[PDB]
Amino acid sequence: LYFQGHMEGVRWAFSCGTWLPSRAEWLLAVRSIQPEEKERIGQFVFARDAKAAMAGRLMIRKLVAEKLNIPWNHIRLQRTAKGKPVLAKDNPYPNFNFNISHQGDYAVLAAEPELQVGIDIMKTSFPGRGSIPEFFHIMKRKFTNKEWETIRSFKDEWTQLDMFYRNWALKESFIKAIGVGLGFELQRLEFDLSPLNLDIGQVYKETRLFLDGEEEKEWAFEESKIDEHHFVAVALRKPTQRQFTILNFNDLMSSAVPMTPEDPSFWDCFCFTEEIPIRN
Ligand SMILES: CC(C)(COP(=O)(O)OP(=O)(O)OC[C@H]1O[C@@H](n2cnc3c(N)ncnc32)[C@H](O)[C@@H]1OP(=O)(O)O)[C@@H](O)C(=O)NCCC(=O)NCCS
Ligand SMILES: [Cl-]
Ligand SMILES: [Mg+2]
Repeated sequence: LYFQGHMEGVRWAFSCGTWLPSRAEWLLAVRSIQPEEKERIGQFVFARDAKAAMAGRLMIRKLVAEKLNIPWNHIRLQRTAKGKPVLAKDNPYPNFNFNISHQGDYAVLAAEPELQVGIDIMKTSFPGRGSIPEFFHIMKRKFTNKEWETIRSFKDEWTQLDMFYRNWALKESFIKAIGVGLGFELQRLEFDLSPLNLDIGQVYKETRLFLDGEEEKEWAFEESKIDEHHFVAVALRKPTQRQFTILNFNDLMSSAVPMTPEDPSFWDCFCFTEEIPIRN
């Protein structure tokens, strides 16, 4: 009917872990977000967390600005009672919605014009305390009997770890899609992971979810490895390229404009993990 573009699904990542902005670039970014979000970021103790959260905000603003054609300074983002970022009530889309996650060295965003969307990123890391088996026993309540049988079916304990983190990202993607936050009973959610082995450079779409013991055929999941050690899961509730495009700071700043005045307190106020021994 109209001479107009139609939004497709968006899959974007940003390497916040290797982002090293100058001071002017950091402070410009701080100016380009909402005041209450800026306040929230100014209270993180560590730089890597401030950087991750900043990246998430800028990705969400670039999304709305460029896919909904709303001036950056006119984007009004809100949060549900359970913390979930949402776009304030009226674009022309049936169910425009978006979700981010930030873990290890990356921020990731998924968005969709109609499908309800959730995302999680997890990095495989050896346990901070105790053996792998002790970790699995501490974490027992998060996964069902059948999910544990799959996780523990590999001979290699590290492969079991990968599989643990993959199943975690999958469940958290579902939970984030529906916005319930904390307290969802994880025993209710049973994923049947397929295929068993994932390589870099493909999106995989065969995993299925059973909720309260019945297959939820209206939900689909996309799984990929952004690198050898980071797993991403997108959950979607009812010509497609679904690989994540990795953006840089310049791309985050493409439609950005300052919204608050420059704030020098936001420079030189964070700790860095390089200053301490990583333990736990
Ligand atoms: C926020 C939550 C969903 C996950 O926290 P997390 O893993 O530390 O955070 P992630 O980086 O993956 O995602 C955080 C982002 O989600 C968004 N978010 C916040 N609340 C949300 C909610 N209730 N629903 C969906 N997204 C939400 C925010 O944009 C947040 O980024 P920000 O803090 O920079 O604003 C938290 O509610 C939670 O841990 N509950 C689920 C626990 C769970 O069941 N885990 C799976 C175990 S197998
Ligand atoms: Cl913001
Ligand atoms: Mg998470």
